[PDB]
Amino acid sequence: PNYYSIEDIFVTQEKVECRVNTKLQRMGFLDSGAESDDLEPGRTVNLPLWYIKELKVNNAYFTVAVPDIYRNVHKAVCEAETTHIELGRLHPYFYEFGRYLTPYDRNHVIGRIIFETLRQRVRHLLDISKSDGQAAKAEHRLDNIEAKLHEAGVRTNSQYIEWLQMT
Amino acid sequence: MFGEKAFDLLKELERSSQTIPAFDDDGVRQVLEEIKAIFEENVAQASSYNASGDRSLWPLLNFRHAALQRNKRCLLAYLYERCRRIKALRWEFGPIIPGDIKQALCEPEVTFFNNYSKSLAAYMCSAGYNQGLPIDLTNNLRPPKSLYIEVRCMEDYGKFELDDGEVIHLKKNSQHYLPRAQVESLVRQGILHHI
Amino acid sequence: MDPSIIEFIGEKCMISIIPNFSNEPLHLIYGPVGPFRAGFPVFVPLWMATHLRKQQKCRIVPPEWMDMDILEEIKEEEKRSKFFTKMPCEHYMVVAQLVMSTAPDDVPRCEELRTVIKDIFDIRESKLRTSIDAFIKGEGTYAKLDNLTLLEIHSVRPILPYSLDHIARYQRTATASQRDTSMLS
Amino acid sequence: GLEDEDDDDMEQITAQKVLEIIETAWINEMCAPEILPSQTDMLELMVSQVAHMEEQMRDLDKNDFRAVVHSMELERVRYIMASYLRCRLQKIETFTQHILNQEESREPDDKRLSPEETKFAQEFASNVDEYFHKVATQYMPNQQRGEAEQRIVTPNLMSHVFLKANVAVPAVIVGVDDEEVDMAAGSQHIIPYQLVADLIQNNQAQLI
Repeated sequence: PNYYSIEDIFVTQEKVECRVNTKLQRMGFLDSGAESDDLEPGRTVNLPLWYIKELKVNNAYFTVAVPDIYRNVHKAVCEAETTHIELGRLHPYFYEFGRYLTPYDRNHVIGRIIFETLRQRVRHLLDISKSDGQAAKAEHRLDNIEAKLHEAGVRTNSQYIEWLQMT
Repeated sequence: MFGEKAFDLLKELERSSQTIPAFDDDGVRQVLEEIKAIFEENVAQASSYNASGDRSLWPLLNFRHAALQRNKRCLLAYLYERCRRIKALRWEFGPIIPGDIKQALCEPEVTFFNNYSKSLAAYMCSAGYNQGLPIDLTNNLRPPKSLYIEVRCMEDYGKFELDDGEVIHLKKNSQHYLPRAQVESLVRQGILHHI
Repeated sequence: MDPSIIEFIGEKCMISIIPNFSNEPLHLIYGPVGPFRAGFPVFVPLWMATHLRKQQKCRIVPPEWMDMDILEEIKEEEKRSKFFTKMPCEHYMVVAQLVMSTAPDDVPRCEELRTVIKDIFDIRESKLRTSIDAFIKGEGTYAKLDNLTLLEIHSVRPILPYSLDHIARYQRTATASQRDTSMLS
Repeated sequence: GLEDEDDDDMEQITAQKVLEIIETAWINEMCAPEILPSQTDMLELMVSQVAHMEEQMRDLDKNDFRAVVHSMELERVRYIMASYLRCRLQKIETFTQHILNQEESREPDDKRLSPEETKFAQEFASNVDEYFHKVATQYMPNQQRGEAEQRIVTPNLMSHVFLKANVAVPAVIVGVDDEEVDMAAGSQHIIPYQLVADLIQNNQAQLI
């Protein structure tokens, strides 16, 4: 049951820094037992996505909640640096997070940033048009959605070569 | 590992590319000990007055849900790609030359192997002719040429050539009384890139 | 998208050639085939002169766009062809390869010829990179084919679109959905 | 009654012509997101035409020249047919989920889908369930038990494909949701696919 993928469940997992407005109870997978069916209004928490995927963006059991990469400052200067914002692997996938997370902001900015980032791939792979040589070239500034088309375009050229004569 | 092992589960096929020795039924036993390890808890609170209907369970439903999601659909892949590879090599040959082993059948794949072979058989019957000519599609691409001679090969194993010969010794130098319908199965599953 | 799938498309095209037989051990096929007489041209597809010349059966001649001056003026027109240019048979990149394999046993000037076809191929391709260098705001209702040929476009096909869906989903959702003041996904 | 039709009728349809009569309707499914209309005339067409040309060889079943050529063309044909059916096999083998639902919307005639495909598909979905048999079937799904509600495979209809012009070289403005303003005859202004499952069922336009 998903927008399916071999990456079918890199989907509902990204952990957060979620705060608290009100009380909580019985944290379960945290250090919790028969110890706290009560906690404070105001505590930062790391949390998965699955149970909170369906927990009431309007309601406040939990609160305004972002990760810090996902905080707007670098993301803002990267809609001004939507030209060479460099990635690596500290945030390997950076492309469809908002493709869930956008409405939980309460500030209405996320998607514009992201779309601009990938309009840059509408400009980027101008340079990517060939497989020139041996094994590997540039294989760590990559989300694993660009990995797919990257390999794919490589293959396209790879077999275009065998076309190029009897080869 | 918390829902990741399929990377290990299709790693059964790690060497089995086209230099394949054989195959097995990995990665089911302890992992489907889960499915009955857990329903207890997932239905522990079942219609209970243990909370008399409030917000509290609302993850736990989902805990079950995602556990199952991962389980079932991992499994979907675990048979699906197996169908895929076997189907490929079975496009290199009919069920004349069956699987390398026929021992990596995870039991319900009785249903699955046979089902796929015979769904396709039905579709075959429709195809080819209205009565159905299972019609040669991916092997024995000789244009009108000889009927009865043997040839040279490149060291096959599996030994599945039953067809019409006493013993043709389906390997390199499978060179015996070979008719045409004897030699009717294998083209690229690893033999005759070279006569 | 392949090297031969398009020859099921491209290689079925025809020229007219000369054989050295008349009608063969068989006369003729119930078909569009012409009567077979040596010493005279005959119209055939080009999946057979392949079969025939190397069967040591025939000679052969090309089309006329396989020349110099046409392939010296098409290029300079194509220079400022802001969009596209003259299209002699529209898949001449596959005919020419299956031509220039064998026939250059007796074809004339099979080298400067190759030079130009490469010279035109590369440029038209490279143009077909920079079309991308204006695509803004999800313009998936505006594009170019007008004198395109096909052997260039399949070199792109799987790359962009299997991305472009979720790429411009953010804006293709716009003329297909609704939200409050901000842009939707 | 009114004779002289492109089918097997009172006129000669060339092997080349019988190529023409469905070549495009094969190429469409190559480049496409979902299932297209079924066709069934081929199954009697091919087998008829092919058998006649076969026996035409079969008299002169020794030759080197033209027996051979006829065989070659025959092989080209079978490549095309197997390819069409490979793709449709693939798509429904994937799309066993809600393909059934449009079919229970109408159960179309030879237009949409074909019956043997239906036998194939329900056989398969039974197999998947009776395979899941040996997984968790003391505790098979307690609600979402049979062919399920969120289990979907091929719904998506916006795989943005290339369209071929063939009509009025002005903007012959016709069935599509988007702004197909600036239509033409030899051109293209590319778009999604959902919006045109119309012209190609009209065959006004074509794919590339």
